[PDB]
Amino acid sequence: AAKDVKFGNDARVKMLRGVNVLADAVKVTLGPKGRNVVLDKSFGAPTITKDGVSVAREIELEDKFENMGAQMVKEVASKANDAAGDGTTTATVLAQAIITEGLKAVAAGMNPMDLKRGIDKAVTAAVEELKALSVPCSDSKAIAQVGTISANSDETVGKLIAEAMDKVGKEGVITVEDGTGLQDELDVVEGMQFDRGYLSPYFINKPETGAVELESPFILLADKKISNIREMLPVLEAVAKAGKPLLIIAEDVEGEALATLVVNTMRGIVKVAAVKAPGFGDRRKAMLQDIATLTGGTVISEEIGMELEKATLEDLGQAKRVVINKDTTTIIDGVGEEAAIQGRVAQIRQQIEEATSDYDREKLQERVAKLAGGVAVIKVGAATEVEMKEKKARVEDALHATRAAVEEGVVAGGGVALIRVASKLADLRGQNEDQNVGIKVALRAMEAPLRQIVLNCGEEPSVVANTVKGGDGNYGYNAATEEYGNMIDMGILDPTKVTRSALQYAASVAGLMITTECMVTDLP
Amino acid sequence: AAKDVKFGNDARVKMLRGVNVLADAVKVTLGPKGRNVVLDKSFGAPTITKDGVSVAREIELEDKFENMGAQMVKEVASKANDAAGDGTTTATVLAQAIITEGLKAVAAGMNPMDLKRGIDKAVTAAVEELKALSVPCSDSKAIAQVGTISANSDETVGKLIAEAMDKVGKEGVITVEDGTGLQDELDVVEGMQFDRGYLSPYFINKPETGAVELESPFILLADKKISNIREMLPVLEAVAKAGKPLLIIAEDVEGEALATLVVNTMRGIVKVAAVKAPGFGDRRKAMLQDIATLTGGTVISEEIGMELEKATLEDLGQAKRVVINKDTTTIIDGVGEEAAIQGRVAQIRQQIEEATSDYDREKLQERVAKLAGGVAVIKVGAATEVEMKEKKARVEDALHATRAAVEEGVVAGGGVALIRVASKLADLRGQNEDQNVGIKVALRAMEAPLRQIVLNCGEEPSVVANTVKGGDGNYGYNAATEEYGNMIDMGILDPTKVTRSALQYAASVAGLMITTECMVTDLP
Amino acid sequence: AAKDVKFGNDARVKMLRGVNVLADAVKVTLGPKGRNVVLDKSFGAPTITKDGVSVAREIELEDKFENMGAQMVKEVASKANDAAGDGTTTATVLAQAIITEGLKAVAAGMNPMDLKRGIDKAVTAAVEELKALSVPCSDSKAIAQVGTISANSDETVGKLIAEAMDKVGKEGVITVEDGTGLQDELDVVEGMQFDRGYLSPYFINKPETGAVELESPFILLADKKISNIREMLPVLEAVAKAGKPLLIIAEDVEGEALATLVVNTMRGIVKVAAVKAPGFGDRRKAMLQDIATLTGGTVISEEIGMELEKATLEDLGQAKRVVINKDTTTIIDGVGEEAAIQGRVAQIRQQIEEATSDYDREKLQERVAKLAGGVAVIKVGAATEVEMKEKKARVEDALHATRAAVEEGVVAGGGVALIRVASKLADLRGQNEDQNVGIKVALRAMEAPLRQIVLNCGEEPSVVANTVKGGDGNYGYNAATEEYGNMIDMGILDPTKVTRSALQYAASVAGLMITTECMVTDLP
Ligand SMILES: Nc1ncnc2c1ncn2[C@@H]1O[C@H](COP(=O)(O)OP(=O)(O)O)[C@@H](O)[C@H]1O
Ligand SMILES: Nc1ncnc2c1ncn2[C@@H]1O[C@H](COP(=O)(O)OP(=O)(O)O)[C@@H](O)[C@H]1O
Ligand SMILES: Nc1ncnc2c1ncn2[C@@H]1O[C@H](COP(=O)(O)OP(=O)(O)O)[C@@H](O)[C@H]1O
Ligand code: BEF
Ligand code: BEF
Ligand code: BEF
Ligand SMILES: [K+]
Ligand SMILES: [K+]
Ligand SMILES: [K+]
Ligand SMILES: [Mg+2]
Ligand SMILES: [Mg+2]
Ligand SMILES: [Mg+2]
Repeated sequence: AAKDVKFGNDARVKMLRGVNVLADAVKVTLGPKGRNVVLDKSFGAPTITKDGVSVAREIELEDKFENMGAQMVKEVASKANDAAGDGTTTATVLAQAIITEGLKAVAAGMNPMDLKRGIDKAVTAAVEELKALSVPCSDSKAIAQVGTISANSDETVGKLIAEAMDKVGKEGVITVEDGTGLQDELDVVEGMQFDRGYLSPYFINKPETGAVELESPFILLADKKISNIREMLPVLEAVAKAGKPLLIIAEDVEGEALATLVVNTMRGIVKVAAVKAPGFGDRRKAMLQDIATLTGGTVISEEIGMELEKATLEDLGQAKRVVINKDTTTIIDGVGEEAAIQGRVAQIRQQIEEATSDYDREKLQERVAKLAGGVAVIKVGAATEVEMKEKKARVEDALHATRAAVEEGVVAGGGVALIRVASKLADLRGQNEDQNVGIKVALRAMEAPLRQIVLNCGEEPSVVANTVKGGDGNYGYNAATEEYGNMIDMGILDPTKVTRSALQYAASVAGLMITTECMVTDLP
Repeated sequence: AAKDVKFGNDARVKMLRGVNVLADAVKVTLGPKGRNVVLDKSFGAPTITKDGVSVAREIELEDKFENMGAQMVKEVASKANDAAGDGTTTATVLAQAIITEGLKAVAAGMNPMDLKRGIDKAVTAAVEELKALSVPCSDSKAIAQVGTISANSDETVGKLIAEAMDKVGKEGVITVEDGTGLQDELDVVEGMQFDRGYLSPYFINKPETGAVELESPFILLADKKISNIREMLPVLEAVAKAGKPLLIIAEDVEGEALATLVVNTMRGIVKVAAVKAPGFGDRRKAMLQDIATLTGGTVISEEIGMELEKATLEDLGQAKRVVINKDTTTIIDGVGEEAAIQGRVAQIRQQIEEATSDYDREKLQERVAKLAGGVAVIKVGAATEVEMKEKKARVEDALHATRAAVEEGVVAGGGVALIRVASKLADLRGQNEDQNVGIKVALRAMEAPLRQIVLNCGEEPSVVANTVKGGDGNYGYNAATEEYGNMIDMGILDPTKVTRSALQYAASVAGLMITTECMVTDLP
Repeated sequence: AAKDVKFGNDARVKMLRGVNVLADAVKVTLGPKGRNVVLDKSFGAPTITKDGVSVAREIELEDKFENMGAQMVKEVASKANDAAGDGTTTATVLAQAIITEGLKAVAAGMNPMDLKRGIDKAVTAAVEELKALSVPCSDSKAIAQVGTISANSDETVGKLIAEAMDKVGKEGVITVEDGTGLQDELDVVEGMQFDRGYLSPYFINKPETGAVELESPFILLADKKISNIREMLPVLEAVAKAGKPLLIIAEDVEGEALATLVVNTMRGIVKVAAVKAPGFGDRRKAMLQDIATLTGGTVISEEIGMELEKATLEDLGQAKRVVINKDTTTIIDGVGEEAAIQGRVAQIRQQIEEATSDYDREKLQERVAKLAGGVAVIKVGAATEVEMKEKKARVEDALHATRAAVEEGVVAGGGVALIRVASKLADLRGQNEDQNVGIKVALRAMEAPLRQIVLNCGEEPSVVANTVKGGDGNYGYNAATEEYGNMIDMGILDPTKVTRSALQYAASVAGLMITTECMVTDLP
């Protein structure tokens, strides 16, 4: 199709206009005194959000060159959300500041590539300084502070997240889902549990709770389909001689076998419960092997070279309790040696180290948690649906921030750490004068987040910026209280990883955006 | 698609305009002197309604920012209708008042988040005060008063609902359906009845009434499809030896078996009637087990491990009377031990405590009522169809309000209880001045429902408001007679749950709406 | 459909306008101080590129005659990219210069065909001069310099490419793919490796690394689907007698055979691994024969006249080590006589000499590299996706330029070699005055690339051009440092093939475009 071509300063002006539109929409949500943005939805009611990436993903402009600018700058927030899960608004603010200063430098006659090289050098030095400035975050009080700050200063969210992270451990998994009441609740499950219930309600022996309960059972792990009871007679006779319950986990069990088992259950010969194997395909085999290692049994598969009729008691696993209901089966205190379990989790860790997509990493981490740690679920409580969505977003942000802080440490919040780094980088020089101008551009842009935080509070950004720059260490400005003090003492903590990622992504996109000379897009 | 972005006060003004349009449409229907709204229908005649949620669901605006405001405020009425079934107009009025006062406070330079926090604190305190202010509603006179008030002061509706609730009991179910005459009628069914008639008109032994009547029969409950008569010969012979009728409840019965049964019926060997089992799938099995527990019999199923030919007299249930017609089968005075029925209803209650959707809860409640309570149907009478729909809506509103009042108690009506609570909360303070302003905003908005009720009557809302505030206790204004007096003595009662829910939902939505700074929507 | 027809000067003016639009878009990216062009994408974010052909392929104009001019001049860049992979911007600049000067000559009253003949003669003489002016490029320092220059002066890219070329050899293959980190990495694989993993995870004997490792195995190469183990019994017995592992490469292996093999593996009877044969169709057979020649075995096929049951130890290949994992199989140090390997690579070389499409040529090259050389992969590191794409394009350009420089030598860069050639051709004369004017047009156009390079730097092209023309040899202008000196000493090298190809293609298109008199296109 026919194209429209713009050259030089006209193209740069249109690009800056689009960048400014997107950044102005995003930046009103930054800090403890930021506000919400209402986003229209074609299907349903509008959503009200304080998240930078959610606002950024909805912005599209009528003018095509301004739209090109906005689409270019949207990638900063997208990448920050993908990487750290937090700090998208800060990244957008940094990108806009760099783009504006660099365009000013280009309009005065500077070489764009040298400016880009200077910006890259300054950002590398800043990343080194941030790494040197970090402190470990291991105590639960610091984790609670990080979660509170990341959830727009909500103490309950931070306390709940700290409790969940303490209970579940280091190898566990925490997820957030919608609740039903008005208060947040935490449900932590220890051991192995999968979303499979009994295949027949007649297996229930405790009708008061509507659940199947078995004490010290046998576990028959079959990686096959059981349809004819003839394959099951020998082991059934053996367990009847033993006199303890049996739990059969199979891919599926047919009607004749169900009828035989429910007949044998209530008649008193044997106590039997049957459920379906979790997962589909190779992952189902992996979960079956995990259960076998946990309970100390062996999976009966055709592909390995054994048949069901030849099974013995040694092949069956064992546990201490089994609780089954309509939806979930939990194995409690399965007898297994720590050597095999540790080997299995080490294998799954090595598998995690060689996987690409995040979904597969999440599934493997869930498996590791089921083997070694625990699983926690946080149910968010709210009166309405818009409130529920907003609070769920805040809780997820706090969860991501706590993970990042635990893995990489914390720095002073409120934009203070970036200012300290920029002050520490005041002697850095490049190869020529344009590279020095680029370094100065990056150092100036490093003060934008604090200025925006103060501007959102209704104060004067230049005065607060000068007062903070006059200090040293963790001295900073509390925007919620409007007071100066030690950032660490008042609990305004930022994870180091979030700050570093925001800086790197913003610089990477803005450096390329500065070097533009021509624009090609479709005609209106 | 391309987006339109508005910032700050322009966005807030447009949102307030949309909110005002929706609230102005809704509020004309509030109180004893509210009026009706005609809603156009694409398929058919227009509907005339006084319901707040019905009006709110139909409002959509041409301007997109005002439409976002209206769509946001619609959720209050939707949530109130879902929760209590009544009090949607009051919730909409409260939400509009909070939004207006909060936008005024924001325009003067207050921090929206602190205003929202103050509003939340005031609403929590108000909920506590309302709980402390409630009184029990157990007598039938108070229930009749509540039903009369909720049906727009219709004494016949309240009296009918009180009679139905007294006859049916605590565990029963009352439904409202269209009638045929000009008068409302109440039909109560005691015992077990399901919507299945006889499978052959030749079973009729009393052609005067066109129905099958059996005195002290046997009940054969088979969870299977009967096609060949050979399965049924032994029990038929045994019943013929016994000499009293038999009722066969099965999934279905084939033509050969029907022919054999109708041949044996009039020839005098045995008295037999056959009907289909109610329900489809698991619920059919649940109802079969319920009938088995009620009549003291056993269900003949293959999946449990028994066959029909091996049935004896023990497996057959017993009753005192069975009446069957074209459409319904009723079992009167089934012979069962109270322990089994109480256990079964306890199991179904525990199942109700673990259900999510309202349909499943309603079905379980109907089953519990069939086991223990009764079932009532109210047929509404009206000359035309618009009148029919209007009166049916009013009766449903009264039914929901009586349920809420029975479960949680009643307070003074006419907006008096909210005024008393706001007076009790006059000393509440927050953390800073913006939170105090938010508390004051909530307390001021708590007087809106009475002001709107009086304004609809054509009186002066400020004078009545001051006079009511000068009183104490249940002193209030009777808008129907234009007099002052004790609200409780005059029968103007509001359920506590409706008032509390309206307050909570209105606050939850309005607090978020106050904190908006930017709006993003599609271009016109 | 109806046509629009233009004659003479109007048509030539419109065509020149379209040429100028495309060339102005392209030329802003030329040289060390060129800038980037943002190209809009219908599906996704815009791409930022410094490549001439990428910009040229996106240009289409609303006016149909100008569009005809642009479409005509786009073929120069397309052909240069197809031929050398580099030098598209230089070719576009040369074509525009020739077109402009030739149109000026035509407008003064000269015969276009004689001008075209003079241009052709000058270009032939220039190609001869460039061939005489080239010097060999064999040392790694010169290759690194060429790669650095072609990657827009990135020393790391040039060093990495030189290392890869040294490690892999002359007959190897180097590819560029997306990385995951922020730094470029090089992975070189020696021997034969194909993208096939094991057919069963139970073959694994080293669970620590999750891989199958076999020391001094036998290799069974069969172009057949194995389903029944009965065909495989004799060779399995024989290798069990031998006592060394066996690797089975087949088209596919059925489930019964997998079960038998996995049962025999862990039981200590024999050590067996099985994978699928790489490729589909004739190429699969070629790869099987290549593996057979490498390992010294024979392929079992029905089409040659042998059966699997009759196989012996002589038919089985041998190797030193075999490593198999989820995705790749690697045969390390297969025992084979160099005579057969050399014959096979000579056969594939002769096949390469008689193939048309680039896909077949590159596949044959990969096969030759697997037989004799190595395979290297360069993973590009970048923070974002736009940066990733830009850097990947630069690395690919450097790779193509290094290949061209190795095969045909290098000349002075910066547009100096063309100027020297034009100076050497100052005595060339044609048959008549129009041909002399055409020769002068070509000689004048040969100075355009340096002028554009200097203009992009913000300097004065005429002054630099005169200063360079006043010199001799490799004297030139360094546009990065704004200094004069020896082109070769400061490492500004251009491959001879790229320069010659750009000149030839630009002349070929521009000569035809000069001779236009009438234009026929569709009505608007
Ligand atoms: N009380 C406070 N005083 C000063 N700065 C704060 C305070 N609370 C939070 N901040 C700062 O505000 C920022 C919060 O940004 P936020 O709105 O979450 O956007 P994002 O995290 O996506 O950049 C953090 O960098 C934090 O350092
Ligand atoms: N006679 C009366 N005098 C004063 N207030 C009344 C009288 N009758 C009803 N009301 C009040 O009017 C309100 C009923 O409003 P209604 O139109 O049913 O809307 P909603 O959907 O909010 O229930 C109740 O809060 C009740 O207290
Ligand atoms: N430092 C330098 N000084 C002068 N000329 C240079 C320098 N670096 C590169 N060049 C010249 O710039 C040209 C590179 O142009 P480029 O943008 O790659 O377009 P093309 O597609 O024609 O290769 C080469 O011909 C090279 O001779
Ligand atoms: F808006 Be940021 F991601 F907290
Ligand atoms: F109009 Be409300 F629901 F009584
Ligand atoms: F733009 Be050229 F192909 F380096
Ligand atoms: K934000
Ligand atoms: K109403
Ligand atoms: K270029
Ligand atoms: Mg955040
Ligand atoms: Mg009502
Ligand atoms: Mg190049």
